[PDB]
Amino acid sequence: AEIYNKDGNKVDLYGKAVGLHYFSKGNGENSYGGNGDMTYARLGFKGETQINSDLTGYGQWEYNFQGNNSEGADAQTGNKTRLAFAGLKYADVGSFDYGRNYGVVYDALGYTDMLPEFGGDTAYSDDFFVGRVGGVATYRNSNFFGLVDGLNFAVQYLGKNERDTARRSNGDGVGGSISYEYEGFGIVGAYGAADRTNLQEAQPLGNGKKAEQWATGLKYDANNIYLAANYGETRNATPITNKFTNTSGFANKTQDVLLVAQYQFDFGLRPSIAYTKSKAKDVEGIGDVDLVNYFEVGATYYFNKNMSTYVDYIINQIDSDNKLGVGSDDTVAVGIVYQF
Amino acid sequence: AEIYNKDGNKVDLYGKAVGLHYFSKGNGENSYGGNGDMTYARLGFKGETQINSDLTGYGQWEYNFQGNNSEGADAQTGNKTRLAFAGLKYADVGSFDYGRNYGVVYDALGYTDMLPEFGGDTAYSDDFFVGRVGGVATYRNSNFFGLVDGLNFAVQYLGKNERDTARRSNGDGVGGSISYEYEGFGIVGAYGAADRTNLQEAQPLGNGKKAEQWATGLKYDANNIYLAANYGETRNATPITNKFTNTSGFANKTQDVLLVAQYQFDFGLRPSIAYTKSKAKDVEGIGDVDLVNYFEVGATYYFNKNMSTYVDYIINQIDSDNKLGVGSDDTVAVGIVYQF
Amino acid sequence: AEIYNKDGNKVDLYGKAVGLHYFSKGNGENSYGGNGDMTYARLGFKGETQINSDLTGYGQWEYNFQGNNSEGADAQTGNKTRLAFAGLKYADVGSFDYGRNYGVVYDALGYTDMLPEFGGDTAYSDDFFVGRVGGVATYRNSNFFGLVDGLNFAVQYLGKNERDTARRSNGDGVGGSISYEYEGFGIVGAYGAADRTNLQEAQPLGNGKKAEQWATGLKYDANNIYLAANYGETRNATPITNKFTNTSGFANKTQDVLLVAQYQFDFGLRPSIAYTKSKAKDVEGIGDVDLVNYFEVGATYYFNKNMSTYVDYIINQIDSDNKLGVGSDDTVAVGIVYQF
Amino acid sequence: RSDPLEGFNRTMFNFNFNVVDPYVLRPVAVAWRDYVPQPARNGLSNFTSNLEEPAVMVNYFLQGDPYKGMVHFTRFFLNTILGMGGLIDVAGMANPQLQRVEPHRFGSTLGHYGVGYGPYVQLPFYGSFTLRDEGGDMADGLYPVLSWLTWPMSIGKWAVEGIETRAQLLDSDGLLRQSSDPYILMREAYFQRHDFIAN
Amino acid sequence: DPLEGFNRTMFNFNFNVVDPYVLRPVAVAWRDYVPQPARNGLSNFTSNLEEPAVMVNYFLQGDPYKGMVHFTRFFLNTILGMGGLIDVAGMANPQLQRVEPHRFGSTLGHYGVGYGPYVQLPFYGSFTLRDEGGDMADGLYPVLSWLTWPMSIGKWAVEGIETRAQLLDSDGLLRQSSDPYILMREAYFQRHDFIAN
Amino acid sequence: GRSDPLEGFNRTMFNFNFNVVDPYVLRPVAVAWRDYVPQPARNGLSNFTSNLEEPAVMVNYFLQGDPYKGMVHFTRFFLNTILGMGGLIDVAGMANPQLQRVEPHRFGSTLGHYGVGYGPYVQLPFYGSFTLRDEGGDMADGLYPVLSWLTWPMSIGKWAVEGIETRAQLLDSDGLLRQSSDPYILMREAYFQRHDFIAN
Ligand SMILES: CCCCCCCCOCCOCCOCCOCCO
Ligand SMILES: CCCCCCCCOCCOCCOCCOCCO
Repeated sequence: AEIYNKDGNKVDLYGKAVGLHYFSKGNGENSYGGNGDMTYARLGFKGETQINSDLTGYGQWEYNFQGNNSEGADAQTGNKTRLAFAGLKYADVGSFDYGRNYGVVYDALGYTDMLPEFGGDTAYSDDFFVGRVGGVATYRNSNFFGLVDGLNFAVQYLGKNERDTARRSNGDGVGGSISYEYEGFGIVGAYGAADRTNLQEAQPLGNGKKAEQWATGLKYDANNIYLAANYGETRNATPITNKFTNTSGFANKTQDVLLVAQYQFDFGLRPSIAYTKSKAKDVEGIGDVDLVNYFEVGATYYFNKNMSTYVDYIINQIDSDNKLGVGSDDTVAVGIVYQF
Repeated sequence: AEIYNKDGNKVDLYGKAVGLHYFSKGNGENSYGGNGDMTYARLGFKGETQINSDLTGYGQWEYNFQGNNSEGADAQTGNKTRLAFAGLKYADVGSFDYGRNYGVVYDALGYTDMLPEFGGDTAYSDDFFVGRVGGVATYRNSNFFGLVDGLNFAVQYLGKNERDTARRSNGDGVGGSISYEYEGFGIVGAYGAADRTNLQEAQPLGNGKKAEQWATGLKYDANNIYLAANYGETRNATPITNKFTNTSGFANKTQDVLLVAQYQFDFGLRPSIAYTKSKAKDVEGIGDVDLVNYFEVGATYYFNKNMSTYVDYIINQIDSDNKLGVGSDDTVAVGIVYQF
Repeated sequence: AEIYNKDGNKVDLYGKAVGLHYFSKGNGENSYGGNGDMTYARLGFKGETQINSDLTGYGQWEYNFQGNNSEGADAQTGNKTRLAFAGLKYADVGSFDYGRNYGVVYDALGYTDMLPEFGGDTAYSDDFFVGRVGGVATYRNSNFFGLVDGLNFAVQYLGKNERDTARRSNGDGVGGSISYEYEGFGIVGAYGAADRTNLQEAQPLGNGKKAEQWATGLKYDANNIYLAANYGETRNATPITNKFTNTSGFANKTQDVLLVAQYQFDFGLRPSIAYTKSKAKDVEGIGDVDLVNYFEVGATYYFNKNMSTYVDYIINQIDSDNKLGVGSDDTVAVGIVYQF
Repeated sequence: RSDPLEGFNRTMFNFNFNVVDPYVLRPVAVAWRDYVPQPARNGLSNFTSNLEEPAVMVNYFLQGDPYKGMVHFTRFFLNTILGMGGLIDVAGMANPQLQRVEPHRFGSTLGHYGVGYGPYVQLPFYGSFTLRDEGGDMADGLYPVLSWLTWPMSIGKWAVEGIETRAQLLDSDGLLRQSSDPYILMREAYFQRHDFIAN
Repeated sequence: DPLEGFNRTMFNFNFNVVDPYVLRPVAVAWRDYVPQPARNGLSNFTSNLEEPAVMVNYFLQGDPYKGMVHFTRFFLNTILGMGGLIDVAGMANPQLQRVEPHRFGSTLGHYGVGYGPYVQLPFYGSFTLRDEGGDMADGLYPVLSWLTWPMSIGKWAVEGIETRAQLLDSDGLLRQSSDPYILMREAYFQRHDFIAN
Repeated sequence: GRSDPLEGFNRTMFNFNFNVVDPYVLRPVAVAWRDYVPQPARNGLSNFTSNLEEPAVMVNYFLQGDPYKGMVHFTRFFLNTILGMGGLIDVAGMANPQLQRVEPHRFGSTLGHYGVGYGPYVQLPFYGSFTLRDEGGDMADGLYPVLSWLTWPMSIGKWAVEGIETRAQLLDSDGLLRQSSDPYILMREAYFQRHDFIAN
């Protein structure tokens, strides 16, 4: 991964090749995750230059190449650049980077996004502050200006991206986060709010001139044990799509709960269990409706730091007659992963 | 090029930049290969980690960036991932890798796929086991578990790809190959069979619930000399497209023959002559029709292992009145290649 | 960065991550540069193999990944390969490379293409010889075969590219350039001409069987000072677009002027002032009309060779009633750049 | 040691020792050692020993050893997907804490929580047999992997594993013929081995 | 020193009542409860509004170098450094190290202009016509032009409380001189002349 | 003593060439060449014309049963034509030394490879030496490509430019022939020594 390091500039070229397969009943239309080949590759660079004793400049870019497309018309399906940003870091004074980067509410949702293939269902991409989104400026500071140890905060700005689809668009916004970490334990909360595009407002599902997202998290991460839990709520932010009426939009509200427990055996296997529920509320023509509801059992075997393999079984507890159309069948994944 | 090798994992980031031009009559519409600018580049990585004395993990990704598009609307035309897989190699026990990778009947068709630009006409992409395909798990073992020397085999599972076009789709299938090589000589055979999707069945050309491909090869490879030959047959597998009626589908039967002879002069040139014919049979509304038919004279000059240039002339023996519309003009390609 | 250099072949894997934002009044549709997030990344390789004392083989490929798209349907908008070519450099006799590479009139237009973000308005991509173009063969020679020092020339052949849009198409053509460089001063001129596609001729705006582009430049590049000026004229080549009537095509003639002044302070700042005006002539139903017209004040801060930041203000001096529709509002861009 | 039906067992043991072995099993094992090649042999005994790996995991949990229990999950997982359905011991080649070990099925769970053998019995054609362990291990046949074996496959798995065992013993196959009472050895060996597993 | 009589009066009001009863208590509170990252984070921010004025003023003094130095300060600190809260330009170069500003007051004094009477105002402290009151010219053009009159009195006060704390040690060094009015007026002319020349 | 039937006619045509058409016509033109034409241009053109013969030299080496050399001269043509700007740059030869430009072996030598003989040695005015087997027998290569594509202007142009270069290079060795007893007998023995080497 680190393939260049000279004159204070060092460059990490990293990637992985993941052979993935999904097993679900029938064609997989009614699945948690779908069915068939899911193989993909990943490439990126993390660069970092030591300008002087205080200044470290950095930049990073990361792409997703799908292995499950044909070489014909569909070749580009699912291909996307994931991250692309540059920034500056000041000697225990903080850091600042602009570009396409993780939204701030992920600073809390990351606590539970530890599953072998799935989980982290609320960290939608291109969805205000819960996932990777374009055009964010981020101030972060670790150990509170050198004073308070283990106390991080971060504040972020969201520039409007008026795109072609309501789903991926967003208006101006701002958000922030604070965490404390002390001896294996961690607590974090984060909140963001932003204006909605006229496109998003003219949607059948969802109403409000402002979208809002918050989440809070606890973790214990020590002695081969990992336990984490997340609660958060959204108003006008989780993108939902009603399969019956073929409409898109957003949930006016959701309450979101996620939990994760994992052990790391010294012989290489890391089993994992998790529960995830996303309840939507005040939905146009439906009311209260579940979006995510499953238990998960999974494991990963680590051959070494570069080669691994995993299985991830989602016991989908969504109802069979879900008023929004969420798939109610289970999905189980098998993956083999070489990374560098 | 190997650009990383540290702590028991090594990474080869490799590529090429190929300047290509094709010359053929007029607009090139009736040519074997077309007409005009054909320049492309390639990038990929081969990674390989030494887990311990028995286990080697490996992964590989490879993309085709077309150099012949404008920076505008057509930029992505022809761009595609070629390979994306990971796997494990066991002592004498073999290897098993899953992902997007070469289909097993290429274990035989590669014998004749040795031309500077063209050739290998039967190793179609996204066509069951004869070219690269998505969702294959491949067991391979060389030297029969350490017993028989020079005896390799491989057995492959094909996960169905229900795509949007019949051309690129396939059903569940399985195949295999055995090769023996002893003192420059090599012999190989391979066979695979798989189901056709409903979409492939609802195509005008081609009928059958099951598609099948097999091929055989001889090769002599020693003392700067290379002679190789392939015979194979397909049922319901070769993609054909009737230019007159604007229909696609598959040829119900084809016989395929390929021959190649090349010498490697010490002053650098590797001339090559070759003959290729692929006759289809039982074609809806046509009957028997040729798909590939040419001789080739070509040559490659190697400056070193990094820089080369080639000319590849196809003496197209296809008729003026081919009932499917296959082009009847020659094509000659000229290339200069930087690779690493 | 040079990430491989062994056994007479060296490979430079280079890239950058550019956090970019453009500020323009309102939506930015009537702006010089638009409005919103402009972040992009770049990746490429530059490779070079030492065949022997006389022969150097080389290749190069460079891609533009947009950071300002979503991970959804628009993921590839603006993604493009910029360069992909290979060639040989001979002893004193010169060099020859074929592929997708810069057109020869850029041998002159680069003089003024020095702004932090904008400028270089006449070096259109996919536009005969003024920018990056596909299918060019280019002989270049430095110091006139070792005889006249600082005297370079280059001759280039443009193979027809009959693409789908008139904007990106072109016919067969040829061009050349001469530079003299002597102690901080440089003089350069270059000219090319090519046939226009039948599609290009069948455009409302622009007429002539032949497209033509020339440019001349003087530069002083010494003592932390950079001053350069460019004059050129095109016949039937500059792509123009009438926003009112929604037709495109070409300007039958344009006269083009660019000026650039920059100083490099030792503490890192490179202020920049520049003037650019490109006036079109004989435009169908309009007559004489401005295409580009601005002064620019901008600056770049160089932290080190790897990290920089810039602001680039275009004082857009173009009219409210431009008969072609060119936006008249200013644009100011802010960038942070990590490159390697 | 207690041995109630010792009278019956010895006659039924002699049937096994003096007729059903040298006339039937030992020639078959010679043929096996002579004709089946080694990659083929290790592929099957890994493959049959895989069908017990999920059961050996289940039974280790019931004893309160989630560690050992989670090892055998790893065996099954790695060897089934990567090891070509259990033919290749990818798990054994992987870690040493994952090396193939003797199965711990329901018999060991019973004896772990205090159960006895009652009487040692020896069956013709079958060999040594207890109620707790043999036949008590049949419980694992009622649930996944082993519930998927038809009684042809079940008697096939038993048979193939047995012929392999007999082939490995063809060298000691004779040091037992040189001992005063070979019933008491291949009765104490049964309890020596079955106690070690149960503890 | 014409108004030496009046000035000594307002200096007493300032030295002996408004400072030890008001300004100096308010400054003590500042020193104890405002955390350091906040304190220099705030004076980084207020002093950023003066950088475009200092750039304009060094141009008017014929020093394009220093003028573009202070441009760089503003540019680097506003854009990368969180709107002036973080001093990247200084972490960047030692030649970008913050120095005390040179505003229109200095441009007058560089081009030869004098002050007038040194006057001493209640609650303000020291005041001259050329420097104070001449620095108001920088109020007529951007960044400092965009400050509402509430924002100016806040910037005055925040800066005031900060400087007033950064003297709490040499507090007595003025209280321990025979004529502390004349030390305070000679320290003013030391600092204000040094800048213009 | 060699056998020279047309010795009388040839000796006359040689004096025309030595003593009148050269000092009055060719030799001034050659001085012009070296005085004004730059070297990159000069050896750039001898590379260019010697390329048009490379495919013919290839065919003729096959007809003489030396496919190795025959594939050398292919490589010369191929490399120098595509990469070397249509034959202007000797990229083959800069690449490998077995690819160095050598004297052509065309149909004349292929006839003589199979032992044909020259017939009477003639000298022609303005032409110089001519035999039936080699000069003019080399014309057979005009029947097949590259040389088949040359217009009769280009043919006489290639002839002339090659000739002016040869004559310019000889401008120093000039006096060594002006100081020899019987220069017709040297300049024809210099022909057969050269033409035998290629043919054998
Ligand atoms: C080192 C010098 C570079 C060589 C440049 C060659 C440029 C080619 O010029 C071709 C000119 O043709 C343009 C046509 O202009 C109009 C004349 O013909 C009109 C119709 O008859
Ligand atoms: C649009 C910006 C216009 C302002 C730039 C004008 C050019 C300024 O040139 C000044 C050059 O002076 C450089 C000489 O250095 C003297 C000071 O450096 C000494 C180091 O302490």
